[PDB]
Amino acid sequence: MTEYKLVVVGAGDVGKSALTIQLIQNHFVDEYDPTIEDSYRKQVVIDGETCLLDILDTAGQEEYSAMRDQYMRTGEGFLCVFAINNTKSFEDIHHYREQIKRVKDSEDVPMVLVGNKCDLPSRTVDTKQAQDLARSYGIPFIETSAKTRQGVDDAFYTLVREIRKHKE
Amino acid sequence: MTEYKLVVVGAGDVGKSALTIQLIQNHFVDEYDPTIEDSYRKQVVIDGETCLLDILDTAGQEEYSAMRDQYMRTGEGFLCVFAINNTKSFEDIHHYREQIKRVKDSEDVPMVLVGNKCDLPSRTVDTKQAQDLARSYGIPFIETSAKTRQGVDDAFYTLVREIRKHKE
Amino acid sequence: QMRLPSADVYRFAEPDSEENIIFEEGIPIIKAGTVIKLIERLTYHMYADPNFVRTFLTTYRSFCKPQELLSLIIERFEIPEPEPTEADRIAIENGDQPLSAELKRFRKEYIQPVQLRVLNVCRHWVEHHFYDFERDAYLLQRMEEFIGTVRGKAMKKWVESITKIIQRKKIAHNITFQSSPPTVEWHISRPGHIETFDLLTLHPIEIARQLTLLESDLYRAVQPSELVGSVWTKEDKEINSPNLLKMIRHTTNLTLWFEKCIVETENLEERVAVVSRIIEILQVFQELNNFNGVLEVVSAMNSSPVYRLDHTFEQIPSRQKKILEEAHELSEDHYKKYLAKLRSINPPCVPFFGIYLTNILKTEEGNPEVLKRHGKELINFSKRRKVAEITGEIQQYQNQPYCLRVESDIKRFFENLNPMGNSMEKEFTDYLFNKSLEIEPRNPKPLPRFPKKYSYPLKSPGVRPSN
Ligand SMILES: Nc1nc2c(ncn2[C@@H]2O[C@H](COP(=O)(O)OP(=O)(O)NP(=O)(O)O)[C@@H](O)[C@H]2O)c(=O)[nH]1
Ligand SMILES: [Mg+2]
Repeated sequence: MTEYKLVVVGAGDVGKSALTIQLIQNHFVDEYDPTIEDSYRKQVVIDGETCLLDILDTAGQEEYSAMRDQYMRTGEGFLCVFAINNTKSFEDIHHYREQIKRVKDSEDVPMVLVGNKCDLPSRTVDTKQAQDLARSYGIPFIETSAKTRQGVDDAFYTLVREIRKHKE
Repeated sequence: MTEYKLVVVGAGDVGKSALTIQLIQNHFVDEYDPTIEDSYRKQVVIDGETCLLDILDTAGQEEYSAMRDQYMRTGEGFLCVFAINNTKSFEDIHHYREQIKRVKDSEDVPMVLVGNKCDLPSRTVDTKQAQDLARSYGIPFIETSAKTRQGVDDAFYTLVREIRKHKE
Repeated sequence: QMRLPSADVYRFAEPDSEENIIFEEGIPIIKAGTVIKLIERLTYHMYADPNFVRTFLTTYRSFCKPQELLSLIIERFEIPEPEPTEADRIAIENGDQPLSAELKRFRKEYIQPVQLRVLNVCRHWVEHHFYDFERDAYLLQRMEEFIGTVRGKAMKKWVESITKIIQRKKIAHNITFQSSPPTVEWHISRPGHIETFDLLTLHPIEIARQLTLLESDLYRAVQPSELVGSVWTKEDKEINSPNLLKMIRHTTNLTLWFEKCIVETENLEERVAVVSRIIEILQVFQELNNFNGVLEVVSAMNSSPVYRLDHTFEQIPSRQKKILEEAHELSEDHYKKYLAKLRSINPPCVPFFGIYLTNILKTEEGNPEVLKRHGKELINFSKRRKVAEITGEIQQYQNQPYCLRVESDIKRFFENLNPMGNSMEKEFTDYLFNKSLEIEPRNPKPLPRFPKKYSYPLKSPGVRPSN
């Protein structure tokens, strides 16, 4: 099995852990507890070729987990997550991308923008706005919700496609 | 290069996994990896002729009692291992021989009674009794010690010789 | 680099050398080390190795008592500040407010990461491997004494998390599917009539779907605490490993049930219809990736009572003999063709513990407990990293559940299977073989005709679902 070292980055309280557990264990966690480092391992078939995702779950609390540069060294592809009901986390994506490029020392790192928390009726971020940000970076954009398991299976699968295109 | 299929047969408390290991770990005990192919396959010279041993040791699966018939079918020769400490394991050899007989469906099956953990004291089974049992069956008897690797090579080589004799 | 505190006041500051820790030849993989070093690498500050937290906490009870580990975690968490330099002292000596150029770096690169990973180990320890605290009620008290000690607005959210987990674990997972479960498929036997259930009355698919849910549930309950010490073979098998032994004993029941159905059908035309029904079930096990069921039907057709039935296997259609030869090849050559199937599928799975039990047990016997290098006894962490790769390969299959509907009536019929009846293991195995010598006697004795047993028709509905 070819191994993909996915890394999940994002602001605090956006659903990185709920989105990663939803992919791994197919069950949604509602209790919110900050995560320093979690590593999950999943085996899937993506486009017919069996791969093993090694989904490292990072911490979102600024100044409360300053080891961010340690995770980005080991990852292959990143999954910038923001909560659409949370405006503040959306602008933060730019800082994450900048922090990713400096660590990887490249401008073509495989990334996916993911907009979590779709089922919540409030929408402080518009889909058209996020795609415009996603268009400038060139990374794709996926619209996901952890409770209804929408797009969470496509969000991580898309990032594997991005790493596969980048690797050759 | 003929490849002889050997099967180690016994109870779960007679230490047969140690017997297979001591056959393979002839040089050093620094490292051992059961997954790789080199762990159960060993190329050895017996009576001036080179040959290969593919040992089916299924330690730990003693509770999968219904799958014993499937395992013993694969091999061509069998070791029946009983601990000298455990007098109970001595009366259990009869059932293992009977099962081997009705799996291979032949009255004469290449087999070698083996007495394991011979070096430790409290020898509840005497050598004379085991020699008498082996004479009753018509199969060789070997005393091996799992710790000091005394006689392990004798056991596997005598089994190979019995396999050769039954062929002719 | 940076001036770590003096090794006299802080044990873990002692520098790496060949007498402490051995690295395997970008994260370094440690081959061995003294206990002090393993907890140093467990909560190392430079890199994040979240496998190590899982590899260490699974297998550490061989080399470190649970009480002793927590004393090392306290000693790791309480990091003393390094002694100030002369210029920093001059501000401190005169009362001047010191700039603290090096201490400012120290608290951001050493204390902040190391103190944060210690709580990561503490919350990982409590959440997953909680059986340590239940057994030792004194350990939980020292755990809660440590949590209260943690102070600061930073790391005040995390001690809320550990405390929330402890109170949750002391008093003791809804699944969402993208797809609806396929509808239950029925046959001669009608829903709600438990008395008419049997091998031929039930639909071949729904026998295979309920066995897969039944076997998946037993597979997902097996925790690594029942495998790591090679404990299931010790004399405390029923106390240490109740979950694992319930799955092994279920696999044995089905294999004997499949044997019992085949040899107890006296009439050849009926028996061939049964053996074909079982192979249709073995075909659904391959669709559902239920490799435990595949090796409990293959193990029934390779058993001595059923292998010799050469008359009843000649009448099977060659399509279904191709399935059995394909399914039996998985177990050939030390499971080489099955191991390659287990690593190339989209998992919902029920793997086979046959090969994880014989790898965990031979990895623990073969490798030495300690490594002696330069005359000092280092704990062989390579032995306990290989073991935790196997108990970590079990778990990557336990996560994903099945999208199948649980039928309570059938699932109760398979939990309450007693192929042995009141008999014992050796008597039954003889009873099956002798009944196999009765229905197809060994040559040259004639094959006697036998009456038909089942009243209902024997036409198999087929592995294809109705949709
Ligand atoms: N309604 C709704 N709630 C969600 C969704 N995704 C996450 N949540 C909730 O929002 C909170 C975020 O939880 P979590 O996944 O742990 O976020 P996090 O990114 O891990 N926080 P941190 O980065 O500090 O570890 C939880 O209460 C979770 O239940 C979603 O799609 N819908
Ligand atoms: Mg998290």
